[PDB]
Parts: sequence; C-alpha cells; structure tokens
Amino acid sequence: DDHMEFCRVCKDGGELLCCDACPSSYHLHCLNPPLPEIPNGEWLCPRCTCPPLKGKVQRILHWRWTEPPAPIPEREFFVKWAGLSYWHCSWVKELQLELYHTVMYRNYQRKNDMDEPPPFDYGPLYAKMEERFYRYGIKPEWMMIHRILNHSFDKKGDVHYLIKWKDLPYDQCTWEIDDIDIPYYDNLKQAYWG
Ligand SMILES: [Zn+2]
Ligand SMILES: [Zn+2]
Repeated sequence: DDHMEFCRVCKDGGELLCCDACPSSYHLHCLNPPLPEIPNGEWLCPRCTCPPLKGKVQRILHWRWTEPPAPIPEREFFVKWAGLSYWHCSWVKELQLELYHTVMYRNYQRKNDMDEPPPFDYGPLYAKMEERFYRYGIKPEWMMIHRILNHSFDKKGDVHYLIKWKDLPYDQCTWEIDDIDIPYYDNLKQAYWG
C-alpha cells in the first residue's frame, strides 16, 4: 500500500504531501487552493474530498471558467443527466467528471480546446431560456413537451410523468416532476387525466 512518488498534478517528485485515504500525492503549489504547508492531523486529497455526483451524466454540453476557491481558476461543465430531461441540465466540477466519467471526460478533452470555452450555439421567456439552455447547445424543441405517456407514484407520492420530448426519439423519454413550470405542462396533464 505505497503512495505515488510524484505529484499527481505536475508529474514531478520531491516534497510530497500524501493522502491518507488514497495513494495520491501532490505538490503544495499544484493544489487549488495551494496550502500554506503540511497540515496537522489527517489530510484527504482533492479527489478524495470531491463530492459525488447527483446522478449519472449522459452528455457534456459546454464548459465555463469559474472563480478560484478561497485560500488558479477551476472549471465547470454543463451536463445532460441520464434519465432526466434538459430542464435538469446542471453544472458540475471538472474533477467530478474526471473521477466519475473519466472516459467520457477525456473523450471531450481530446475533441475540444480546454483553455478557452467553446462558443455559444445560437444557430415570451425565450431570452432567459436562451440564457440557461439554448446557447449551450440545447435545441429549443428538446425542452418542449410532445406527449405525456404515463404516470408514476414514488415513495413520497409526488406524481411523475413520462414525457416524450419534441425532436427527441422515444428512447430518450424522461420521467419529469409534477411541480415544474414547463410551457403548457398542466394543460397536457389535464388532457392525460381527462
Ligand atoms: Zn485520496
Ligand atoms: Zn506537483
């Protein structure tokens, strides 16, 4: 059960600080934020400290820069979650992706530039729907309801509906929450029940 004899971030050896939960080892200048020096007691590495993901990510859409944590800028990615529709597209931390979706993460890496974010895809509440969604690569039909196919009740009992989304094949239907203001949503709910 040895540790890495080289900093994970910079691949070089020397003064190393080793995680007590995993064999990772880092150079204090390499971590973000950098640490003053060797801390007292246990120390868990940035990949051991990393929080788990809310679900499983289906597709990475976009990435952005963010403000450095409080003592180098980190990075967040706009993700499409597997099983949930584009209304649930969230932002996740770069190291979350590498830890839990490595091959997918590195596949994205190989294709694009990771110094400058990709350009926005421009081709009522549209001006905002363009803000959270459309510019990142979400074709606006993918957030429009085509059909309500079925309903379901969970442990708590909040009803879920299985929605077929427009210009998105049935294989990517999605169980959606009751309390979300989709355009038209409750009008199709009444059609389904009535
Ligand atoms: Zn660790
Ligand atoms: Zn290093």
